[PDB]
Parts: sequence; C-alpha cells; structure tokens
Amino acid sequence: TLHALLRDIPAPDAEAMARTQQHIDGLLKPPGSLGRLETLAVQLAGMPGLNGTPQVGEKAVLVMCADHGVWDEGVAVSPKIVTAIQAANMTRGTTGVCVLAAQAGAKVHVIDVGIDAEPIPGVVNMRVARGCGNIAVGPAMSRLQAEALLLEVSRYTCDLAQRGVTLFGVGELGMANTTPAAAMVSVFTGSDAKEVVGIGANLPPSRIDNKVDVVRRAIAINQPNPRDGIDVLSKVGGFDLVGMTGVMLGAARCGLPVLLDGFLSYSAALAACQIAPAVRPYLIPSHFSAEKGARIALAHLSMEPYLHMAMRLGEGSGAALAMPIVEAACAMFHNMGELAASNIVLP
Amino acid sequence: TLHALLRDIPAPDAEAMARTQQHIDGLLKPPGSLGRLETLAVQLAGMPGLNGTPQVGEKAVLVMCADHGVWDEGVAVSPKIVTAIQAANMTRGTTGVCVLAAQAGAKVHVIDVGIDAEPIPGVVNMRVARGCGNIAVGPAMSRLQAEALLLEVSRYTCDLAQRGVTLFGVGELGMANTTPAAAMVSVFTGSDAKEVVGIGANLPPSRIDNKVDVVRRAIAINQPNPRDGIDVLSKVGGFDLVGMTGVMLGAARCGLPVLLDGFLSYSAALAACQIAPAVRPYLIPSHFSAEKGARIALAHLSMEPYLHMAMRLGEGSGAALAMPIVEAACAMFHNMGELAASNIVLP
Ligand SMILES: O=P(O)(O)OC[C@H]1O[C@H](n2cnc3ncncc32)[C@H](O)[C@@H]1O
Ligand SMILES: O=P(O)(O)OC[C@H]1O[C@H](n2cnc3ncncc32)[C@H](O)[C@@H]1O
Ligand SMILES: O=C(O)c1cccnc1
Ligand SMILES: O=C(O)c1cccnc1
Repeated sequence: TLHALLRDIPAPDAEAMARTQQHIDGLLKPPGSLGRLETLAVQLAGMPGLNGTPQVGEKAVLVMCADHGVWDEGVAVSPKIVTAIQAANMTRGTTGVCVLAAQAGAKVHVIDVGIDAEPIPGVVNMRVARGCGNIAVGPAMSRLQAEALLLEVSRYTCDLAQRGVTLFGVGELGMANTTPAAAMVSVFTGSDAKEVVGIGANLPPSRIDNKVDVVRRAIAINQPNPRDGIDVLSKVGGFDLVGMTGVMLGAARCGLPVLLDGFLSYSAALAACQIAPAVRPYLIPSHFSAEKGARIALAHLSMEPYLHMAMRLGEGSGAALAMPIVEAACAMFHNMGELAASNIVLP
Repeated sequence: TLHALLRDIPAPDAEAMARTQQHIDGLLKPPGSLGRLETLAVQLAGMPGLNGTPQVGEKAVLVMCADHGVWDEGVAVSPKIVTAIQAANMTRGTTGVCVLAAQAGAKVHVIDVGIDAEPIPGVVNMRVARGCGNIAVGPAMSRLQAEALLLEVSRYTCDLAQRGVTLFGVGELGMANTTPAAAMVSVFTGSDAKEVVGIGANLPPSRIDNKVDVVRRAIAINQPNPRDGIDVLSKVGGFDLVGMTGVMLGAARCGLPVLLDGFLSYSAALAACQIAPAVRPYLIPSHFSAEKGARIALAHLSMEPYLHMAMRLGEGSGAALAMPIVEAACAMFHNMGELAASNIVLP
C-alpha cells in the first residue's frame, strides 16, 4: 500500500551527520570555507542508503514522458507529436539530457507514463492512458490512477537502488506540461496564476493571457485541495508530474538522494513534500529555472539552487549538470588531507 | 616587451561565433532553452586558440603563492608560515584545489612568486622576494618588479598552451591577501573600504575595524592611480595578485579561456581589464564568493557567476569546480542531434 510506503520513509541519521561535520571541520582548510559543498556532504551523510558517508555509486536520470489534454487549449507551441518524437530520440542519446547525462557518467531511463501515440520500443512502459484529461474542463485523472502510478514508479525507483544506483535525477517530457505545473504551484503556494505562469517552451508573449486564463479555469472547475497533494496531482497535474513525484517518494523510501531539475520538478517536489514531509531531507536542488514561477516555487520549498544557468529545457538536463557537484562534495570529504597532520591550527 | 604582449592580444573571431550560434539554434531543443550554456559555447567559439569551435583539451589550474608584509598589521588569523605549508601540501595533492582539480581532470601548477620561506621542492620558482612590502606604510613592490612578473607569468602561461592546455583556471595562496585584494577593489570601483573588506579566512568580527583602517591607510599613503592597473597592483597589491593578472594576460594573448576563482581573482581581473580591455572576452566567471566585496567587484566586471556555493577558500578551488560546466557546453554543441534530422520545426 501507499500508506506503508509513506510510513516507512526513514528519518536522516543524525549520528552519521555529526561524525561528518566533525571530519569536515578537521580538513586542510579554514573551517566552513567550502560553504555549501560542506553542507551538501553532511546532508548526504545523513541519508541511510549511503551507508553513513557521502558517496556516489551509479547515477541515473529518470525521464517521465506523457501527453496532456490541456494541449488543446492552445497553451503550447510545439505539436503534440513532439513528445513521442523526443521520447524516441531519448533512446538514441541525441537529446539535451542524454548528452549531459553521458558527460556526468549517468544512465538515462526513459519511462512512458502516458504518451498519446503508439508504444515506443526501448522506452519503459508504464503508460496510464494515451494522454491525461484536459484540466481546463475536468480532472487530469482519477485519484486511483494517481496513487497507482505513484506506487509503480516508487517501486521501480527503489529497485534500481539494488542495481547500485545511489543518486537519482528527475526529468520529464510532455508538450504543454508547464501549464499543469503552474496550476499546481499556484495551488500549493497560494499565488495568483499570473505570478507563476511562464512562457514554457517559447510560448509567444501574445498567447500568455490565454495560458493564465486556462490555469485559472482548471483550478476553479476542479477545486483541488492544497492540503492533499494526491488530490492536487490527480486534478490539475499530469501523468509525467505524478511520475516525478513517485521518483522522489521512491528514492526517499530507499533512503537515497534525488536531484531536482527545473520548474516541472519544483511542482512535483511541492506535491511530494505535501504528501510526505519526510521526503524533504532527500531532495537536492540543481539549477534555478528561467521560468517565471521558479522563484515562488523555490521559496516555498526553501531551496536555493547551486546553478544559475538561465536554463529552461527540462528533461532532467539541469539535474545531470549538477551531478559533478555532488561528486565534488564526496571528493572533498574523502580525499582532502587533515589540519592535524600538518600541525596547523586554525580557529 | 609588455607593450608588444598587450598589443598582440587577439580580438574574438565573430565569424566563428556566428557559425556557432546558427549551429546551436539548430539543435534538438527549443531555441535558447539551454540559456547560459549556449552563451558560453558561443563565447568559447570566438577564442582564436580554440580553433573556431567550443572545445576543451588539457586543463590546468595555476596557483600563485606569496606572502605579504601587511600580515604584520594583524589583518589575518593564520600564522604566516601557513602559506609555505599549504604550498608544500599542493605538491602532495591534499589541498582543496588539488582534490577538486583531480575530480575535473585538471593539473595543478604551483608557482612560488614570493613566499617568505626557503624554496619548496616541486614548486615552480618565480619568486620576486621573500614576501612583498607592507602596503600600510608603502608600496608592495616597484613598478619594474610588477611588469617583470607579469611578463614572466604570461609567457609561462602561453607556453603551456603548446603542451595541449586549452583551459586555464587561476588561483592563489597567501595569508593576509584579502587585504590588498580589498584595497584594489576599493580603488578600481571607487567604493569605500568598509563596503569591500570581508572576514577573509575567518577573521574575527571584532578585528574587522582594524582591517578596514589598514586598507584606508594603504590607499592614502600610496595614492594608487585607478586608471593605471600596473600602478595599483605594484602599490597596494601583492606578488600573488600580480601573478594571477599575468595568467589572464597570458591566456588572452594565447587566445584561450581563463576561469576566474573567487574574491582574490576578481581583484586581479579588475587590474587585467584596466591594463588591457581586450582581455575581457577571455574571462569566464566560476562561482560567487562569500566575501563581502564580491558583489561590488562582480558588478564592475559585469559578470554573473554560474555557481552559488557560498565558497571562500581560494586556491582556485572554484575555478576547478566550474570546469565540468565548460565541458558541458562543448558536449552540448558537439553531441546533440539536430531538429532538421527529426523533421521537427519550432519557432
Ligand atoms: O508547456 P510547454 O510550453 O509545452 O513546455 C514544456 C515542454 O518543454 C520542454 N521540452 C523538453 N524537450 C523538448 N523538446 C522539444 N520541445 C519542448 C521540449 C519540457 O520537457 C516539455 O516537453
Ligand atoms: O586574508 P586572509 O584572511 O589571510 O585570507 C586569504 C587566505 O585564505 C585562503 N586560504 C587558502 N588555503 C588556505 N589554507 C589555510 N589558510 C588560509 C587559506 C587564501 O588563499 C589565502 O591564503
Ligand atoms: O524549468 C524547466 O525545467 C522548463 C521550463 C520551460 C519549459 N520546459 C522546462
Ligand atoms: O573568494 C575567495 O577566493 C576567498 C575568500 C576568503 C578567503 N580566501 C579566499
């Protein structure tokens, strides 16, 4: 059951974290001089799946692909078919996340949770339906469908842990998905749609007004409950967004770290933390999306991204780009010399 | 002569940059969606030493080490000997920059431009003197000494280019060096000392007032000319700071990119750009130093760091941490597929 899953998410190991902090303080450098790299190492040390120490074994980026019915409301400029096309390209390694993941030594897992097209060979099949319902006139899916996908994705995720994966990255693919993402952010943060609706994948500025209106309509018609993350996801979210939330719950249950990506991932993280606050300690920010509603989303998650690249591609491209940073924290921890060894004393 | 050197710094190749932009726009993604990663690739494409395309061959981090006479004014908490000790540790690979450089596949070059101690085996010897003069009572060095080191370091730098190095990172080591760095920033930016003097390597807050006073005294007594970068460096700078400036001039003359590090590097970059504006196009920011005067320095250099890690170690540790980002831009450029190949059309 999902209740068991949520109930079994482990709390951070404070004992391992204390030993980490002490060790970092004794390294060949002025105490605290490596700033957020030190904080990151301690965070990792508290994750039970890492065996009491900051370490990175195998790396995987999970890309959840699906189509959205709200695409018919004219909120996206790319043809709907671009989702299926790009999902296929993911298997050929020519996409942005594939190239960056290869650069970071990570494997890309492409999962189809609801693409509106024939099944794509090479893509993991977990499709709920051929595209989710149009949120502007009703819910994206039933609560049952949402919970089922959460469970399936979380199981898939923690199963990879048995294959040596210790670091996850989340990603997505789905034309028009920045619309339900904005709706969710508006609902969870209590912000007006206008403040969190962006241009997504180059939406013309003249078409923004319509996008804001669609978001408002979706909310008014569905009346999602902000205190129920599953309610929000099933009503104004999408299969892809649900899948991303599932990776976060899965990794957390597995006691492992997850790298967030951009705007879509922020909306999924808001939902995950609402569903289970215990997931928070396992989330690691990557970059600061150029999407309008990024600042608001990040503020509610109390997260400060490490990378400011004005990126807005999605796919988990930002998550892959940050993996080297996580490895750097581990390298610092394990490979630096110690002050005592050089007889140096620094207050 | 130094005049020849400065005169021969090549301008960016606009033709190669135009071809770069066109290619990036045709990649398998919404135009401009990779933000600053795209801008970085184009910048690299314009650097003549890279052969008309964003590419990274061998990587090197140059660490300029030297002691400062102003240390006697009580502006630093670490014993003066820590410079020599850490410089030795650089040869053993136990320091922060060594670990991060190894993680990025870069080689660390440790250069002694003025450590106040016996020569250290394994360290490149270019020492001007055993520590520079105390800037609080007079100049750090003579103009002649400054120009000579600039020339020597710039030659060493461009010579590495012949060994396959295509990407440089700058670093330093020198107890009390954030004092002359603050003086230089104050002079070049016209900001008051109080606004740019930080805690350096954990200087107690109760000792900050004295540091501000020392900086003011150095400026009042030396009267450095803001319009003459060499004048400023020789008067209120240090051998290490001069050396960093030399790496920047050298790489620029070689038509190659240089990654800045933190606060000390910002002061050296201000000087380099004053000496020769043509150097600017070759400078690449890495992280946003936690030092107080960082914001002001970066504003005058019109640079926005990619990494926000609250780092303040120095040594070129931030520069090494950003190398993977430069390689990512190259990977994007060369390895992504093209829109035309998938028959996809995106405005
Ligand atoms: O709401 P919007 O405006 O449609 O933007 C969301 C989509 O843009 C991104 N995206 C990611 N890869 C893409 N390849 C082509 N087009 C878009 C792409 C993201 O992954 C989604 O597919
Ligand atoms: O002006 P301040 O307060 O002395 O700070 C500047 C120094 O701190 C950094 N630094 C870099 N490595 C160090 N190892 C030990 N101590 C300091 C260190 C930097 O490289 C300089 O050596
Ligand atoms: O921040 C993102 O991940 C993003 C922003 C716009 C369009 N697609 C993805
Ligand atoms: O920004 C830096 O590089 C820095 C700041 C403080 C002390 N040492 C180095």
